[PDB]
Amino acid sequence: GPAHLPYGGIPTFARAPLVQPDGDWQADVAALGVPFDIALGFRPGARFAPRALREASLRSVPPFTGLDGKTRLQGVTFADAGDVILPSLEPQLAHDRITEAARQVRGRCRVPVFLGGDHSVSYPLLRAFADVPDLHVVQLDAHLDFTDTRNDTKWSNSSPFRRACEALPNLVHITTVGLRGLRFDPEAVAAARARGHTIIPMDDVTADLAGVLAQLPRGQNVYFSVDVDGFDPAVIPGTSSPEPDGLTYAQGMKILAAAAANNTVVGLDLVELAPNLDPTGRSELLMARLVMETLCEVFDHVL
Amino acid sequence: GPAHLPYGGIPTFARAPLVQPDGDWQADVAALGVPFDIALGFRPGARFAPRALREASLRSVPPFTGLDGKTRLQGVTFADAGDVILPSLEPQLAHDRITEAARQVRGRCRVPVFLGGDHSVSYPLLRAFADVPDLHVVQLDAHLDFTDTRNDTKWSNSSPFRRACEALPNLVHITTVGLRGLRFDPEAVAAARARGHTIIPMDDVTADLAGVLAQLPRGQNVYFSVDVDGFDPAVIPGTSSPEPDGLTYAQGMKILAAAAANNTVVGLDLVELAPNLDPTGRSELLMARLVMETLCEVFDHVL
Amino acid sequence: GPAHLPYGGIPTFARAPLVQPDGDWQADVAALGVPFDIALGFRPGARFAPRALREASLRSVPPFTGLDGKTRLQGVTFADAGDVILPSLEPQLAHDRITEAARQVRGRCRVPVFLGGDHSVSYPLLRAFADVPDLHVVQLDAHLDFTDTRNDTKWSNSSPFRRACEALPNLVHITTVGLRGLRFDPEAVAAARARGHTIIPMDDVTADLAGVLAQLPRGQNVYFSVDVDGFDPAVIPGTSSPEPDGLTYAQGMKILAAAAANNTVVGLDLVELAPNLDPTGRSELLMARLVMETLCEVFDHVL
Amino acid sequence: GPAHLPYGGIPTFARAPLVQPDGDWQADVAALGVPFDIALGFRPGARFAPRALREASLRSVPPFTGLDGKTRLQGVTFADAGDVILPSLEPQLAHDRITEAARQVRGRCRVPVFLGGDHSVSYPLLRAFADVPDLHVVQLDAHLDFTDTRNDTKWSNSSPFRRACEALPNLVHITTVGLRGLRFDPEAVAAARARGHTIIPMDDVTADLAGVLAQLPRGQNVYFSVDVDGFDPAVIPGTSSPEPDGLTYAQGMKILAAAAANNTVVGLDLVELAPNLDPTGRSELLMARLVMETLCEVFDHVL
Amino acid sequence: GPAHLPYGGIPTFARAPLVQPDGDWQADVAALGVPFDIALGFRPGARFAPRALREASLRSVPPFTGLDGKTRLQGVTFADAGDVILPSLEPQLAHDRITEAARQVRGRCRVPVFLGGDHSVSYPLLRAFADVPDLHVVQLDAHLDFTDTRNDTKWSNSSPFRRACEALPNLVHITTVGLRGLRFDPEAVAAARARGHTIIPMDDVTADLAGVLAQLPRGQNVYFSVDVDGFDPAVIPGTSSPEPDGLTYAQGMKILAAAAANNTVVGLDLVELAPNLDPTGRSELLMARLVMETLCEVFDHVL
Amino acid sequence: GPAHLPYGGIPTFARAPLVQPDGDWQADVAALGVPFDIALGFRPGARFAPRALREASLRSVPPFTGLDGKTRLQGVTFADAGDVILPSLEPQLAHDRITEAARQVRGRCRVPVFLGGDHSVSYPLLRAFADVPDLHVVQLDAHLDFTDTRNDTKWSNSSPFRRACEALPNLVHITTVGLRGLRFDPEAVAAARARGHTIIPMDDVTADLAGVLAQLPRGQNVYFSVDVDGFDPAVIPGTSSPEPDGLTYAQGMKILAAAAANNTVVGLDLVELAPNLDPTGRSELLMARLVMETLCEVFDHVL
Ligand SMILES: [Mn+2]
Ligand SMILES: [Mn+2]
Ligand SMILES: [Mn+2]
Ligand SMILES: [Mn+2]
Ligand SMILES: [Mn+2]
Ligand SMILES: [Mn+2]
Ligand SMILES: [Mn+2]
Ligand SMILES: [Mn+2]
Ligand SMILES: [Mn+2]
Ligand SMILES: [Mn+2]
Ligand SMILES: [Mn+2]
Ligand SMILES: [Mn+2]
Repeated sequence: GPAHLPYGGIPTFARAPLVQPDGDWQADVAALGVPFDIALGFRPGARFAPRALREASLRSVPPFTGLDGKTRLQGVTFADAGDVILPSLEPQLAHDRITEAARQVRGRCRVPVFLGGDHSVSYPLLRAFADVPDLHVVQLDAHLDFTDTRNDTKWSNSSPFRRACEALPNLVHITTVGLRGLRFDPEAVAAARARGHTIIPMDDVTADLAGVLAQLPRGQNVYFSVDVDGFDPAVIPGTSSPEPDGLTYAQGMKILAAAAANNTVVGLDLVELAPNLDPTGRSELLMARLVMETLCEVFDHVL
Repeated sequence: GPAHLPYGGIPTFARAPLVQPDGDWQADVAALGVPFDIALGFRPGARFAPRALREASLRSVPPFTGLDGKTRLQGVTFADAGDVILPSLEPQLAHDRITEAARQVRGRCRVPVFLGGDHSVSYPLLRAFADVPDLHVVQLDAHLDFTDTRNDTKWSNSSPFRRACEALPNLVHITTVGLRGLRFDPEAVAAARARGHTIIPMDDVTADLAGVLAQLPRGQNVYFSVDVDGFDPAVIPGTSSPEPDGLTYAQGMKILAAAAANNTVVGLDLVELAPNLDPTGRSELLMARLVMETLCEVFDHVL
Repeated sequence: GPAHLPYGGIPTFARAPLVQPDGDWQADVAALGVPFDIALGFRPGARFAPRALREASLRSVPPFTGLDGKTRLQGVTFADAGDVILPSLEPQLAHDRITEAARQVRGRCRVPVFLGGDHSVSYPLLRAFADVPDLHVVQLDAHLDFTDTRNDTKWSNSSPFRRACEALPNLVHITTVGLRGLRFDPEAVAAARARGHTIIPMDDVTADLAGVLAQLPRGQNVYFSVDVDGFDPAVIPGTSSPEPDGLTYAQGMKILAAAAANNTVVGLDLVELAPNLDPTGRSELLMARLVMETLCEVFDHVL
Repeated sequence: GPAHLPYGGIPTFARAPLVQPDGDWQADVAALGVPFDIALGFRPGARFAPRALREASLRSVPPFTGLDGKTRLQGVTFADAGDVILPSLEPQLAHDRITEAARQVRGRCRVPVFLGGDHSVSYPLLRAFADVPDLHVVQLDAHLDFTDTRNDTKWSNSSPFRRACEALPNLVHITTVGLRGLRFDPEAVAAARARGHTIIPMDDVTADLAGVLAQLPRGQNVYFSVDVDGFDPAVIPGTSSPEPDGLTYAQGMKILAAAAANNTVVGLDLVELAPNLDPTGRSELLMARLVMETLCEVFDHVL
Repeated sequence: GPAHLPYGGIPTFARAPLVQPDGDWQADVAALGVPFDIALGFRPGARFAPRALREASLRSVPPFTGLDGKTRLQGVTFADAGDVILPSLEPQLAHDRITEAARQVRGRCRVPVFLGGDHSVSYPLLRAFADVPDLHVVQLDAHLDFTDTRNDTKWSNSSPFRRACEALPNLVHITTVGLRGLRFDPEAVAAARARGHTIIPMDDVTADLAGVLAQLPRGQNVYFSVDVDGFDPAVIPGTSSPEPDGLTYAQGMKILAAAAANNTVVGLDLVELAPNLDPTGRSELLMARLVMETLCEVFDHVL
Repeated sequence: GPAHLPYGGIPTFARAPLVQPDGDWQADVAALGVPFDIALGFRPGARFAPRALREASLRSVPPFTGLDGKTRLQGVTFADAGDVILPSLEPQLAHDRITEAARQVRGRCRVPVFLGGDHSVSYPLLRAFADVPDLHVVQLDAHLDFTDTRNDTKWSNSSPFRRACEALPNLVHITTVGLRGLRFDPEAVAAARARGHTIIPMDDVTADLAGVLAQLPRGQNVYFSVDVDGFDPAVIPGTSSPEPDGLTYAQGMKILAAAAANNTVVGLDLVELAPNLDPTGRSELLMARLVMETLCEVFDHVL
């Protein structure tokens, strides 16, 4: 039967069938959107990312046969659980709904994909992984986001991992790659190091990418958290707070690919994408491809 | 329970359930998108209209309780049959697929709603109504679109009604409102008048709206065709070929409301919306509402 | 001496001197910004409105000598009290800071001008007018915004006046002009009416403007709340939720001028402007002028 | 044979042949661009107007057969003399080249069309009409532009007609229609009235259009100067300094149409268009049409 | 004498004199535009590329004297034959129109430059080179475009070279550089390899550029086909289907320079530029320079 | 107490207090804007750079505590002297206005930061340093800008350093880094080499950055002139005339940091930024950070 072109059809992630978080379904991969962006401190727009990512994903429908002739994502079923129904304001309630939906989706698929949304969504998302022993997080980001309080709130996008670690004793380690910028929260940096978290500045990646990959976890349960601002603004300009000299698509993917080949990937979130800030549309196209390519790697090497 | 905000959830028309054109379903209203825009002669973009209209319709989910406290479209069911699976190029094939999908959708609902796409789609769309006795078309448009041949083709968006008439002996009358501009195809104008069509220049709408409403069909089977460029460019700038001094949203709606109150409406199409040409987004927001409001009027006078 | 062009100098409202809300100063008019937009339910951007309005106001620096040769606002002093320092999230805290800043600014000027920010800011702003006997509000808006709860919160931009009335027993009446749209909260409309509020649909403005002006308050203490979406989207497209067929600039100005001529104006807010949604920049340019022209009218008939 | 679509071919005004200002040629209508915008005091962009107007004119290639079957501009020949070769800065030099080019094109056609450029170009342009006895100017503008000095210069866009009158004793009268705004130069207004110029505020057009048309010249030599900001910003947003409540396209055309039919038109300029400020592209499309329609009126009443 | 600034004058490629494809002229270089984009399967806009490239080329008017003092293209004459007059739809007719214009232009210049247009134009363009013995094509592209059928058509932008080869036995080899992405048509890859085509993935360019250059043809008749999406989207975002990690301008230019210095260049096309997808305008500016710089390289080694 | 988010408050550079150039104040660093862009020869917009840079700097408010926990700019005071009041046109008067304001600011701070404005402003800015012995200029630029005459004027942005050298014999040397492009003014290049200026093409930076840094001055009075187009267009697209393959943010900064470490920095200007040409906003965000980071470097090596 004929297939739709990218501009045709209802935009669901990877053109997957639509389902309800608490519905009677099962799939290898399931996507869930979290259109929440009221926690960021600069330019809004990430609330539109889930829809933009779904639309851009229509250019990356699995499976994929590479130039080398190998096919990946063969026999991997997909489902789109829609978006968490968010209230207006009421961050605490939003968090609870996000965690609940994440729990349900996680219990019906092998690898859940969460589409943000500003980075604060990673906190309630991680709460749905409390039963994962020695849970590790591999985070691509220009920022650490391990802050306690910022602008009189505990729920900003600058505090998701700090909030997660205090709510999840099983979250034993975080590896953050791509840090750069003129300013860092000293209390957050100290608190992270105090917990043994691995901080890898973008300088480390540029100097020796092989060494960075060597610093990644091995044989661990890993949750991926990809903040699009970890990538260079020239590559992905569509984000609220860009920082120059970031990861190339290739570098970020190489890192994800490496971790995926040596660990049990329990989930992934893609946050801070701001479609409205990139009229060329390349930001959502490249990031949608990033998610799909990461899944390729995950299923091409899973235990 | 909780309801999605406009920016949340998968965008299906009016948040209706997704169905297959020839699937086992039935509803009062069914939407079908036709993301086809390679027939226009100027600025492309209408291929993205169905999707933009679905997204915009999330701000107009039925039913509607107005300022007067009365509700419209209460109990009226909706379905979104997706988009016609179009080929690349191959206009003839695209036409056949459009007619077939339109037929199947028509037989499963009371009022089908077609989202273009450039105006050329009205031709294959109308072929699905070849069985309607004394079929009348009420067309809102700045242009006549009754041209025989243009730029060496019979399938341009300037010929849909000419192609429709020579193919449908049951299409006995066309009422076109909003015509304006410096250039008009003399052959098309003569041909239209010769077939007994009613041509109402925008000047006449401005001079006396009440008079124009009296020129509309009465007690006939009517198919609505709304070219967004019939509306003033200041109101709806998102379109390929705008013409100054057009219909206000109110005037166009008054015409549709009047016609819907005195005839049996068999279908409606909304064509030529170009989301990419209006960065303010008002064009799609207003046209999604126009479709929903027209439906309110149609179901208010159902016999 | 030489004067800056609109593109030169630091942007302060009406190019007025910068002051602190609780500083030692006095002026006839004082502007205060509230860059808060996390309570709206659709498209963000109003957090940038205060800044855009300041930049745009440089095109409207007082006093003004009209075509007739007369001068308005001669000798009327201005001050820009900057913006309320808002936290991230924490709506209740934001509300408290807004009310405190408003009180301070009110106590140091004759007419305070508040630049939003989504419409939810009108609630904390009004709390600063608790000592105004029989306070009346003249509201220009496409929406009523008198809803109790919406999307599980009491602080959305759809509830500012409901929250205001319950917090301020002195707020005895609201006149809302410009209402239109397919959907209204029946409870909100009925409650407003049951409280004696005056609802004037845009249809009435169109049908008989004189009749509308006749419904405006007389000899009352009036606070002006101008929601830019009250204006037609063709005129002011830069707003989150546009509704077709709205107020022209002239009509809205006639309404404000009429009220300013017969009442004691205690303050004015300009909300819901979304600069990011109008790349032509006409929305902020026209709205900044509206504020300045409104002040011209106010000071022309002050007692 | 086959004709180019609007997006095809080299963009020359009305798709007329290209020629040199001082070349060997003759034509009824000749276009000359003046990409000069360093004299305006706000937002740049008019330097690109000539090009945008040329591109937009491809939508309006003469002749035109209206809905009445009657054809206009039949037999009228067109030519495009390109643009004046302007230096960087050096306004005095730019003016001299503008006048010289204007003189050369004037002597080679019946009706020259000048594409600005900011309004200051009207001055050196008018200097080319020194030999026209009792020259009258019909100016559509939101501003008077009869200022002596502004921001320490005599050459701004606010002084073209002031400069033109003091350099051309044959320029006996000016009728300005569409004036509006909060500020007017009292010295400029007084100076204009002193010379007996006619000032028609936009309110007069709104209150009584017939009274306006009755004030236009009859049987005079007329030069048309159309500042696009005379039109409502909702209709033509692409301009540096928009002012609310202006001329609708139809109103502006009615004025130009009346003057065109009752006088000997010796020239016309279209200034202040800023394509970069209207991403919908409707500003250039509508203004290119205005020029062509004005020409239809001019040659439709030739003696 | 005085010369136009980039925003001045009629935009012709390299500001060259305008000529007709079948006119009496002869130049070393001749540009021909093909504003055709209905064959691509995603985002349209390439029909505007020829015009955008012409305008952008005004920034690179030959000849060019570098920092070293050496001048290039000195004495090399240019001509702009306008654009192929295309019909609406009717791809077959369009193909014929294109081949004919290409034949005419090829016979009047030494090196013809074709401006696309989506990549499907390369096929009818190549048909004009049937008499070139052992024709080789050096293709810069992220995609292979050697597909047989896609979305039910043989004429999409994914099939130009497949169509060219089956119609031109003299087209004995293709070298494609820059390939990348998750998906490749296995049937197309196998068909290209069976014909002995050289496939050079972007990976090899990044791994060893020297080696890639050593793989380029030598002493052959070469036709250059530059798909802008061969370049990294960060550099050239203006294109329908971008793929991350592509050629820098420098790398792509180094490839073209090497091939131009060791072969007899018979022509070149520049396709898939989408000006509407890059509001910064760098895409057209850099791609116009690419054509001019490639020409510098070409004529520096002409025998 | 609480601090403003980036979108909050009046936008002054580094959120520093506003002062008058000749007022009674003193600060370590002082900013002065020069909103002048009528001298460039292509795309306008730089007149808005000073405002965009100030707004963007709110994301880089000092002091800065880095990842290492060390703090820079601690105790270093800032001030914003506003903008030079410029006339319309009248370049010579503007030049004088600029030089005087610059001198006044210089006498009240240690390191002045000048925000352009097209590159021509560097000339009048440098005249303010006529009292500095053996003044050296380190210029980051894609162009040499040492041209005598261009487009019949001596004041274009292509002549600033040429104008400065002939007016300031104390300016004994200029080191330009990042030069690239197809065209260079042989006259300008010769005049520069004659005076012994050091010319470093971008190729040199790419080939051996360490070698470039060894060519920078030591123990000299240095003025930094940073033209944003010296950076790669992919990184900083917001500029009038971009050139492919330029400096990465890191490279440009490495050069600035090296010169600041062993030289007495007397000032710095940031020119040619065009906010209107980069809708993603990254251009102003990155260049504002560049200015701030450069100051960190400067005050880290004060004698
Ligand atoms: Mn983050
Ligand atoms: Mn981040
Ligand atoms: Mn139409
Ligand atoms: Mn139509
Ligand atoms: Mn409101
Ligand atoms: Mn509202
Ligand atoms: Mn004017
Ligand atoms: Mn004007
Ligand atoms: Mn390609
Ligand atoms: Mn290709
Ligand atoms: Mn420069
Ligand atoms: Mn430069």
